[PDB]
Amino acid sequence: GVHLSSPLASVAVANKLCQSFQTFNISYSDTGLLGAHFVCDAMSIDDMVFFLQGQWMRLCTSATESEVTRGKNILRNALVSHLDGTTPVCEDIGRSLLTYGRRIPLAEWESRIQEVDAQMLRDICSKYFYDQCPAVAGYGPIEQLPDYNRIRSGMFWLRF
Amino acid sequence: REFGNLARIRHVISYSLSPFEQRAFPSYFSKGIPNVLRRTRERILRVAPPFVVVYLIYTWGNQEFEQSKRKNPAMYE
Repeated sequence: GVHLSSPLASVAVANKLCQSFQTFNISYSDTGLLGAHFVCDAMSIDDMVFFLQGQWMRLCTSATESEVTRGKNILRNALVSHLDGTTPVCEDIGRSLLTYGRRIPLAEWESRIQEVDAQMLRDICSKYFYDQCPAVAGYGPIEQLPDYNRIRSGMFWLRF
Repeated sequence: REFGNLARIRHVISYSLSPFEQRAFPSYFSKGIPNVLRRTRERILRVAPPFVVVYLIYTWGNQEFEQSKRKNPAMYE
């Protein structure tokens, strides 16, 4: 409901904007796609783009320690919940040896997570999000989906 | 009225790049000059004959006005 911690989903349930959204971080050998994907009605695409870009730049500029430690706890739970089970453990082992060349233990993952704090989060988010040219893929009734110029103009702020 | 319910478009795919990744003036002269020449050739025969007959009427009117202000040599006496 409206009591969700994440501001984007709270705004979505308050305004009945979207049917769904997700954040993804797909990685390949020294490259990747970091972003979001949402399913929404044709009359709310501009609002979801505006609110998602606002949340991205809020993390870029004024991300706070409370949501940083909330995201840290969510990431710890996500990593352990994924690595619970023989099939995902074997998948992690094979993928880790193919990509990293070694199997990173959960202790090392937790050490990196504890290394992440608010200033580091806003610095890395400003490096990878702020004033960057995005890739947009729209499918369906996407007439209200803004053009690339408006999407990029949302991908910066005039007040930092 | 607004975006979303303007038209009915199906099965149309649009491709665009970043302004920060593509050139602002991609072959500005080597393709701009033939395009301007083609547009001029396409729309030159609809404007130039009226403007030339304006020029002809202007010169004719000025000339015959000067000739009307000229003295007729019939009145020697």
